Amino acid sequence: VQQLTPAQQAALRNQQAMAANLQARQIVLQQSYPVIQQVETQTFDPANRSVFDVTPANVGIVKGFLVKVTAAITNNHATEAVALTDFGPANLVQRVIYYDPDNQRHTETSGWHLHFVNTAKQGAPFLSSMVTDSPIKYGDVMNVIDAPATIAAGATGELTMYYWVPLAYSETDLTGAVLANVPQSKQRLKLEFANNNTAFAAVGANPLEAIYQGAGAADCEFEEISYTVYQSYLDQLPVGQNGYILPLIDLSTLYNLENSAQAGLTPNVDFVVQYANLYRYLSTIAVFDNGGSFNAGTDINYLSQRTANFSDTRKLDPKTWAAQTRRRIATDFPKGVYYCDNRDKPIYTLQYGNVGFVVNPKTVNQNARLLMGYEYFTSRTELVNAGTIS
Amino acid sequence: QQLTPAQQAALRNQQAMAANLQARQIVLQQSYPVIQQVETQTFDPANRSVFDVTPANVGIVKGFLVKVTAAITNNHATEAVALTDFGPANLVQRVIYYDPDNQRHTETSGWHLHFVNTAKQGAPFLSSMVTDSPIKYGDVMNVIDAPATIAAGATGELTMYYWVPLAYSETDLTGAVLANVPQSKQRLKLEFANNNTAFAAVGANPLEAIYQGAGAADCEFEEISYTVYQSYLDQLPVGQNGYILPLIDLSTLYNLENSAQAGLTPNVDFVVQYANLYRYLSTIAVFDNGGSFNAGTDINYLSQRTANFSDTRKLDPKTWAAQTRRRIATDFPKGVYYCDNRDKPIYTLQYGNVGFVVNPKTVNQNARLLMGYEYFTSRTELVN
Amino acid sequence: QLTPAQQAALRNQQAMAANLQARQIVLQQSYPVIQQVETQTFDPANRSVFDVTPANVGIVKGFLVKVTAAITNNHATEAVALTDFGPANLVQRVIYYDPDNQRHTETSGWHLHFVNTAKQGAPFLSSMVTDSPIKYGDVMNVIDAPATIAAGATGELTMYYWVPLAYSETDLTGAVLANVPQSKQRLKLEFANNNTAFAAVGANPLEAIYQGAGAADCEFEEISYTVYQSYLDQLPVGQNGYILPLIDLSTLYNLENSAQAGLTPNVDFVVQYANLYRYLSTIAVFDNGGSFNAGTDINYLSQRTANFSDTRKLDPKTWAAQTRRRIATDFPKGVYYCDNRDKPIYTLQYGNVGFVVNPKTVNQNARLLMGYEYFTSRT
Amino acid sequence: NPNQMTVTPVYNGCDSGEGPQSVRGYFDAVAGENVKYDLTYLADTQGFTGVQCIYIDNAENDGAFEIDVEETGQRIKCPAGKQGYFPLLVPGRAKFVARHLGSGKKSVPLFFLN
Repeated sequence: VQQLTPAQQAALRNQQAMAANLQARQIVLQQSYPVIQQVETQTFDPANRSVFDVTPANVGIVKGFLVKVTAAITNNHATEAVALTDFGPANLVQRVIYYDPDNQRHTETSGWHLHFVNTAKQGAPFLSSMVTDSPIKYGDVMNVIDAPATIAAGATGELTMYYWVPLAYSETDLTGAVLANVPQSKQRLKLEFANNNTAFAAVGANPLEAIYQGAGAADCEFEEISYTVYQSYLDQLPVGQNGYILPLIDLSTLYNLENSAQAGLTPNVDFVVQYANLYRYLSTIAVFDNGGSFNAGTDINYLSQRTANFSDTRKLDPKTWAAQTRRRIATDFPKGVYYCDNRDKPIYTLQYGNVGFVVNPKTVNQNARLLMGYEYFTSRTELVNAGTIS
Repeated sequence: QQLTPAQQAALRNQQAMAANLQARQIVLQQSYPVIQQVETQTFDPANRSVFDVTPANVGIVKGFLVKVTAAITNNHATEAVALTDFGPANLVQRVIYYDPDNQRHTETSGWHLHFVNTAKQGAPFLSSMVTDSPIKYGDVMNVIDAPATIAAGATGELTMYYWVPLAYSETDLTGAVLANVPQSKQRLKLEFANNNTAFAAVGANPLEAIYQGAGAADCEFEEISYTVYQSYLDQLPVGQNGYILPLIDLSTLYNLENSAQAGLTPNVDFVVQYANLYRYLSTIAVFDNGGSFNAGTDINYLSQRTANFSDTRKLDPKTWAAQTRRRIATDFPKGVYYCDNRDKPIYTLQYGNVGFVVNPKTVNQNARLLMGYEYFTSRTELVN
Repeated sequence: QLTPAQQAALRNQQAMAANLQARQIVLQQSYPVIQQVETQTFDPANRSVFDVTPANVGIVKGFLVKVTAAITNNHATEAVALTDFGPANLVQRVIYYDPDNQRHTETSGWHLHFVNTAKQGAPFLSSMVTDSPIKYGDVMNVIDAPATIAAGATGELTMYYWVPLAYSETDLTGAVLANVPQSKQRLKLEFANNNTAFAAVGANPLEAIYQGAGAADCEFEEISYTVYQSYLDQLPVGQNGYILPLIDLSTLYNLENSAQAGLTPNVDFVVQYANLYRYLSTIAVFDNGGSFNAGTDINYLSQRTANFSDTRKLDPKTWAAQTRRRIATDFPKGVYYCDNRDKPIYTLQYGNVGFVVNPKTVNQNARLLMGYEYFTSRT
Repeated sequence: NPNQMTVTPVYNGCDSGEGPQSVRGYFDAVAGENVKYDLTYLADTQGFTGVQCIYIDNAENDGAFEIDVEETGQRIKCPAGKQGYFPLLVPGRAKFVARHLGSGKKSVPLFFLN
């Protein structure tokens, strides 16, 4: 007798509106053509600046942005090396924020959370090269996402990272996409990159947000960082007797990723992070930053999703929780990173906190906290008018 | 009108099939899935190795995820032992499930259940794929794991998972078990490995063993632990008459079973007839060539043949393996052959008797084929 | 109402709907069959071209060709190592002709193999590496080749190719009806020999299997092939005989390749699509004078239409990223792939289109080897 | 079954558009003629003229028609037996040569002239 049920999905909608929206989407896709286009490239030195506001092109229906980031890191230490942290190049971008033409924010999250969602959506480590026994020389030929395991004292390492900032949910589901017809109000894709203060962690320091950690960290620095943003959109925007043929539910729904931090964990006590109401949560990521230590489940008794009638719908030991994740991405996320897929039946409370994400810790170090990451859908608004005479 | 009873019964089906699918679709769109621990126990198999777990009676049950861990010590003075081809998949020797009406569903070996779990996943079950990613994904949590060797004097730790299905899949409830009721108890029975089954001496048959080597005689389990999680659907939708339920789904059994066949001779077709009436979704054939497990070199060809001597897929071993690589992205262990018939289940009475065929190139003493089947089949009717 | 246009759209929709229904019925009622057609073992020093005669039965979907070989390196001291294509070069060319002697696919073994991989979504018939303690893995050596064959040794390579007629197991577009008495099927296989399989140091490794200082003394000992023909057996019969998707079975599906030259640094090299065909995929191999580089000799690649408008002008790594989403890894050095399956390149739908490569470096004898996958329907 | 066999195809005999084709020279390596001809093409007889080059004229039909074109001396009109799948092979045995072949789209002179 669990809630909410699907009869509130029907009660929440006009099937005429949704029926129309979906039909319009299909006509647009059928009558539209996909385009991926470079909108901006830039090379800089993190010592001078690390925050950039990219201005997307206002054309057709925007689906997302592919962000390519390359960097050269020099270990100027006299004799000590540094090694990749668990997140490594995924920390080349610290944060991302997207604002649409109507000044409404969509995704606002960390680079590592964005990357983990990119992986969850692909069903395997994002843009990775799988290893096989093939004698034909397929393999890591192009180093699409790449970073040296270590950078020795005096050496310079070259890194490459890619992130997909989604607006549309997928290539076939335009929920969350943005109509940007060239009318001149600008979009804002804000990117905050790693810098000489965030990329390198000293031995004993928290490596969560860093790229490299080790004895030579204090003397590591960026030689430079470069980024290229590619915009993916649909062109040949339809016109009818009404004017632009547009799906309205898709464009009035927001598909966003967001992060948060929670503290107050105590050994053997349920730590509950409440989900808000109104949002339809598709996935949840919880990172147990145990005071700078990241463990492979050994510091946790169990994790769960709890609610507000049943009890728990999936109270599991860490390995069994990880087993469910292996079915989703064909491997484990890094140490201390836990994933939960609720795509087919999104967490939707109608009341705030009706549902919570639970972590009962076995051991809690000083400054422990859970860094949460969410993927969700939520409604914005649509009307049907325009004119132009010349 | 003329009532053609046969045509009509078929029509009645056709409507039955449609009603079933609609009911399934409604159930999937409307209850909420739950997975919850049912029981956990830690024991020494030298004391007890058979356990009857009692699942909770709630809603529609889809299956059970069984976590099994173990610690094994090799106390031989000098020799090590190494994993057999099946390794930890042999931590559970047999699993048997009975529903509330005491009707038996699956009854098979841990290794067969595991191979079906892999076939259904499309890759080695709950494995971690290796990639070039610099981000530290990988075998982080050791979901299914066992040391390749356990040296003299060492203790190794193992983890294994099995999914015992009732429902065919997350979206197809055929085979699920129906809890709106009264009924009995299933009797998820788990028969675990012990010191006798888990360790094989050099030269002994490794089929059912976890480790084999010169140190086998002095190997002992220290403990085994299991935790059974039950997966089911709660908050079943209610309509008019009561619960909206897919009647065909819930009155169909989706089972796994295995058996052993002997009588193989070089260059002669060894035919294992499909036992009629069942709708066979998959077939696994393990060529236990007298304790030797070979990578196809002891076989001329394998095939599925129907009553006219007509082969639908008579293939040399490597080509047979090629078809399997398309299904699970790799090969099953030496001597293990798989055949997918999911979209068009083998069903005698639809096209005469059918048989699974193996024509062996070499046959050692005590050779046999261990057959594993995945099937549905229900009742059957007719008249003049 | 709807007038002229609407007549033709309605007809298209009745035809499309009828086709899909027929396809669904064939898939649900029929029966698959895959059976050996022919096997032969030979020394390519004696003969390397074979014309296999497929059996005329039902609708033919394609052929699975198993190829094995033993290679010996008799050089006194030097080894040889696999080229990037390796065993995919065991078959140099494949050509198929149907019962009406209409040619379908005609391409290289390496191109056919890359399409087999693209269609699988992973290296064709490969074994993925995982942490599983259960002994899954490269057990059966379905596609395999010793990395080197030392002087005096014999190696056993194994390779498989799927020669398609039908587009896929569910889309017969491309299927073959092998219910016309008279009209038989022809599958020509041209195998590697000592001349094509071994490349000396510094020579172009494109068509070779092994390259190294011991090349001159390498020889095949033998090659063997077994052709399996694929069939959807027990066709469904209704009051008009066989229930068959007529559009599916009268539509073709071919692979072909060609070579284009004329590249110069920093200038757009454009290979026009040969208009009327519906191009499902394009493979471009940058044979930079015998050198195969991992994108470093290219500024960008793109697909451009008559307008100068690029739909995907990308730097090499980003282009590779799109491919990693398709086959879970990268194709070998210098091999670039482009998927147009859902919206095939079709001039006459939007002006001339071209595949573009703007090279950063161009060595002597540089060229682009183009591989296409396409349909060529009623039009 | 019952091999060896050969199965061939040819455009020899039909001509949906008359045409001429031109160019090509080389010295010691193997020269290749690839045809990509879906928009404007036809298969035809080829005319090979060896002028001051008196090394061998070489003609290579494709895998479907294994014609060996033998030439020596002044040119003539030749009919290739081409494959319908497109192919072109050419080889000259002399060094430093001018090959000026005529690719004809139309059924052609079947003899040889000096």
